Amino acid sequence: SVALVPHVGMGLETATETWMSSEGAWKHAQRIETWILRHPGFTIMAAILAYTIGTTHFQRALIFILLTAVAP
Amino acid sequence: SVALVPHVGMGLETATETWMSSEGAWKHAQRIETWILRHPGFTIMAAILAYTIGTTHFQRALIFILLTAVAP
Amino acid sequence: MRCIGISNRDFVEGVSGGSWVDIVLEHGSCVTTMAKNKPTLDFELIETEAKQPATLRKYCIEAKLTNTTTDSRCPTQGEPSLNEEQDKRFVCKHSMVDRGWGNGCGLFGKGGIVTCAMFTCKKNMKGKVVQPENLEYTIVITPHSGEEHAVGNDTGKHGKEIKITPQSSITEAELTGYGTVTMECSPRTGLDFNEMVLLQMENKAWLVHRQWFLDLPLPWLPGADTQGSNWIQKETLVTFKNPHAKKQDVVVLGSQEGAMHTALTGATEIQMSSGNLLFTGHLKCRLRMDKLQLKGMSYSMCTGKFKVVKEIAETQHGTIVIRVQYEGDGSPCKIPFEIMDLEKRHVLGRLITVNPIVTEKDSPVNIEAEPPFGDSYIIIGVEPGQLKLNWFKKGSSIGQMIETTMRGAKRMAILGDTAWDFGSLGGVFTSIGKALHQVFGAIYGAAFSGVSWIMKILIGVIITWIGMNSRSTSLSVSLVLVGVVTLYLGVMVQA
Amino acid sequence: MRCIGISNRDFVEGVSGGSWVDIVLEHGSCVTTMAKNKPTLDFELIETEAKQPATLRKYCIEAKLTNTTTDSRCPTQGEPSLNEEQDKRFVCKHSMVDRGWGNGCGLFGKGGIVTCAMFTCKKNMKGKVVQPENLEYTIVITPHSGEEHAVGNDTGKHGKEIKITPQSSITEAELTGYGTVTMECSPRTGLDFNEMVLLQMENKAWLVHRQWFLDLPLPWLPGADTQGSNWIQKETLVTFKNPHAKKQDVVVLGSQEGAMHTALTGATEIQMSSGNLLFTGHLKCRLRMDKLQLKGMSYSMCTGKFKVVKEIAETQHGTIVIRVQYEGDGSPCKIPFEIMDLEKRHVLGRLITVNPIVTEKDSPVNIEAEPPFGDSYIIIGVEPGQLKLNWFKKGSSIGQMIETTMRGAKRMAILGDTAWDFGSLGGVFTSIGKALHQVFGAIYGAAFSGVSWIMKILIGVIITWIGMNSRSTSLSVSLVLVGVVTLYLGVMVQA
Ligand SMILES: *[C@@H]1O[C@H](CO)[C@@H](O[C@@H]2O[C@H](CO)[C@@H](O)[C@H](O)[C@H]2NC(C)=O)[C@H](O)[C@H]1NC(C)=O
Ligand SMILES: *[C@@H]1O[C@H](CO)[C@@H](O[C@@H]2O[C@H](CO)[C@@H](O)[C@H](O)[C@H]2NC(C)=O)[C@H](O)[C@H]1NC(C)=O
Ligand SMILES: *[C@@H]1O[C@H](CO)[C@@H](O)[C@H](O)[C@H]1NC(C)=O
Ligand SMILES: *[C@@H]1O[C@H](CO)[C@@H](O)[C@H](O)[C@H]1NC(C)=O
Repeated sequence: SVALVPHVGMGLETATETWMSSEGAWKHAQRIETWILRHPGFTIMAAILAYTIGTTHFQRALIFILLTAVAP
Repeated sequence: SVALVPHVGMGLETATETWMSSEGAWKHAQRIETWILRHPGFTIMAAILAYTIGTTHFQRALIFILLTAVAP
Repeated sequence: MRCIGISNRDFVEGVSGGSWVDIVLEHGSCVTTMAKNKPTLDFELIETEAKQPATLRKYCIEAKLTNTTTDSRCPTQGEPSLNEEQDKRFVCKHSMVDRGWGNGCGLFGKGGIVTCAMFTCKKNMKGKVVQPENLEYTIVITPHSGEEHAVGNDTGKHGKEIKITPQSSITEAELTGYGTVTMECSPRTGLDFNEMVLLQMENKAWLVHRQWFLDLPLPWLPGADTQGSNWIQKETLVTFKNPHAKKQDVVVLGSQEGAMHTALTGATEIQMSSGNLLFTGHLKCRLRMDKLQLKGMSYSMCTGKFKVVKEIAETQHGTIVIRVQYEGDGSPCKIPFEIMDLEKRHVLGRLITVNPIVTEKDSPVNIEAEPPFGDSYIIIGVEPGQLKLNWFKKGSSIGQMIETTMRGAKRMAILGDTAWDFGSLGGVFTSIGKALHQVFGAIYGAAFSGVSWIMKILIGVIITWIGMNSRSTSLSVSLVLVGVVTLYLGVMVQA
Repeated sequence: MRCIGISNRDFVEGVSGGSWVDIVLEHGSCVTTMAKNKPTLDFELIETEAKQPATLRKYCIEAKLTNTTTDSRCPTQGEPSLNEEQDKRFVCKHSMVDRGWGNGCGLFGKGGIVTCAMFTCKKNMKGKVVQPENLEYTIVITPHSGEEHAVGNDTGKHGKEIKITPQSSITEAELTGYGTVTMECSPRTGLDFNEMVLLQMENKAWLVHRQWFLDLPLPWLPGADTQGSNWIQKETLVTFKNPHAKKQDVVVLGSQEGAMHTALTGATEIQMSSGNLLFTGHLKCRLRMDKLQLKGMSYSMCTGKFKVVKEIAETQHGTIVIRVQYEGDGSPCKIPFEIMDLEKRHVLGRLITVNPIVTEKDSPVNIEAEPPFGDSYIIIGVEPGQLKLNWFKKGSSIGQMIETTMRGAKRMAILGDTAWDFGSLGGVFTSIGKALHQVFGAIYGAAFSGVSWIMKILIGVIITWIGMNSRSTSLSVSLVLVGVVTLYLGVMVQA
């Protein structure tokens, strides 16, 4: 709600700082981290399904990083 | 904040309905949709990078659905 | 009683190994048990109180700023500073404005300037924990026989309410006329507190996972507030926006009520107002039989005149609960009851009340049977066979074995481990069954926890595939691994 | 003036094609322009007002429920209903409770029951749109010469403030003693409203993309509230929780203030309080020269006694702004000024103020030069050469061509299209340059909009790779496509 689908890259970027300097921008990733750190269990899982699904090294790397960020 | 990392699957599932019947559960996807619908531009992009990155059909399908949900 | 028509439900035909009944109950559940003797019982636990907890943390959600001042010092010579930063009761920020020559400063180029505000919180919420010692569950069990009290009288007095706290162990239940049922609750492995975090909130509350509760952003306090306001953070809220260059000031960033709510979207509701009695729990225990005899078994199986008062319902394949009303032949006595097969005697109807017994030549009792699948006859009363009521169900054998397969499966994939505690007695099966699902459960299926249900099933699929088009035997295990277990939890879960 | 020491900045040496200067200005920017004549100018626009807008929508964020009633009807025979549902001013929900036989109902099994509440909103926020007609920009341009007013006097009177509304087109700027600078603002292609949604909020506001504004959840109103409360929705907030089976009631789900804020995290701040003057804008226009003559060019290049009053700063490679203080030889006249090379005359210092001119035998004027890279001498004053001030910069040629490459590149990848409007006059280059980046920009790079910056660069990478290990020529184009453009926008963007 006023929690998600937060007017971000709609497209009115303007030379002068917006509403959340960069705190918001950085924060986001900052929290996946907190999370992933929390349940290595899933990091584990993910990377695995990775290792097998795909094959093209880069492939793996890719779906991996995703799955990670996919689950908030 | 009290916007994200919302006590979900911590693990106290209990025979009796929780705090958001299912409205929340369904809602989530309901909004990616609203979004993807909004900017087919990205659906476009995604699926493409897809078509090329990977190759193993299922592969494609996979990183695609992801990228989609990856970008809120 | 106390269960007739409650959706959630379940029976347990069997006493086994001398009184060893193994049951699990969770509020909207009421477990009912039958035996080759003993007036079967309807078990339902309700009020599960907690007492003497402690406030562990205290996030606030309606911050408000005041007194706000701001100093600047000029290009290089001085990361600006002032008194206010001293009273940690404030908030501050060292930033760079372009203090230029004309600005009325030094030798332009760029400089420092900090902003500071005294930070008062306006309505925090407060967490709370409860030592399992002081987790008083209330268990209300009861007979049948029926009466004016009837079904789900709830608000009355039948079976009494034997309250039990792990601050004790086994409790006797003095049941009028019958004897004393003995229960061995294991209130110490049910909900599993001090893993749980009781959390009030502007007047409403939520039981919530300890971790998450010690991470959700916001400005927090400690446990011993009592005039403190030295809120570790504030940085979570209040923000001083710095447009393009100059100025640079602070702002509240508004309340957080609803936000909070929406965030908290997985915890169960609860209470806090009225000595916080957190429902939703689910404890298990050994229901110990014996010394639990049925009432009649003495006075004749009396014959006479009797009408009925209501037809028959059936929520849950077989709940034939019939109202009758004896008369004439007086004095409180038994009742001739059979669930026979259309005319040609060959009776085959499960009895659940194990003989009623009239008692007031008025008292319109009510029996409770589980008639067979097709059509059935409830012949109630001898002599001129005074009454035979034809009925018919739909106990369609197979439709049964299935809805059970599931409903049961459910009770499994909700409680986990203890699911097996529903099967009174071990012997390799239920005993080792638990022993395995115990760890194989707490592991994989339960070691990839915290992911939203959606993602959950997503992994189900990606895995069923990484399985399905496998390569020699191992797949079957891979599939199953996928199928049910996950794929299913998902298509289910999300309480 | 008005710019000396403002970080954001930029010059434009060139009048071209007879007065054709092409400039773009955005609040914290002030564009300064020089010519082979004409007292170069410092352009800075500020207050950009809007007037007579309209309230298009009105989401509320502090909902509150009252009067709440609830009816039930019983198994099958009647999807329950009552009067209250009539007054859409309420909220309702048809749900299934297990109304059983004892419940004091019908023939148990399951049944219907609805909940309803009169829904009063408590503090909405209200959007708002502004027809571009009524978008009064204020442009404040000014000379130099200096004085007590000095640099960035801001709060005074110099160059005046020529206000311009597209409710007109070109505006004359009567500049004291100099003449009349003529500007052709294109306030109709700058910010691009009626694409934008002005949005107040409990007293603070945000300019925000129309779409998003017509999607954010919440209970909304229309435009013509005036005692209405027939809030389309309410379903966004208020929720009636139904625990396990029975009961089933409604709740507020709390305010939304801060939530709102946090959600709105991409829009720029603004105003609403004080005739909503939305800064942050950035309009372009043709600055039209001619009829803009320098002051002196008449009175002698006077000689005499003169001290100085301040050393010299330099924010932005070359901003040598020096304070002097003539005396003795009286009567308001010129000033001998050179930026010569250490002793051995071969002068080579860019002048920015184009000759000062004393005026009060007191008036400590101040010049503004751009000394070369190494060490430079500012010889100011003839006769006994009364004064030569040795200085030295760091105008390190290459360090220059680079910081420009970027800073410029930036002004490009912020404004887009109109970036080219910074280069006065076309001729294939800047003219067609725009013509191309115009569409190639509005397309790809601008047709995959709305994705958070993070994801943005992520695609940069995945693409640089799908590129990099390409296959014959096409890659180079693929790489570039990646590099800069995206990869860069990302490493930049997020205003
Ligand atoms: C619940 O139990 C109460 C307790 O008996 C029942 O209430 C009685 O109702 C009769 C009928 O009028 C009264 O004459 C009694 O005085 C009531 N008892 C008292 C003193 O409360 C009630 O009918 C039962 N209802 C159910 C099935 O929940
Ligand atoms: C801004 O402009 C004002 C306008 O002149 C300057 O203020 C003057 O300061 C002198 C110094 O004491 C006074 O004697 C004048 O009376 C002031 N003018 C009035 C009437 O306001 C001010 O110094 C300038 N400051 C800057 C650089 O912003
Ligand atoms: C806070 O600032 C206000 C300024 O209006 C002042 O009146 C008040 O006394 C201050 N509080 C204290 C005691 O610091
Ligand atoms: C709302 O319900 C309350 C019940 O306390 C009642 O007093 C009030 O008049 C009701 N409002 C109206 C006019 O519907």
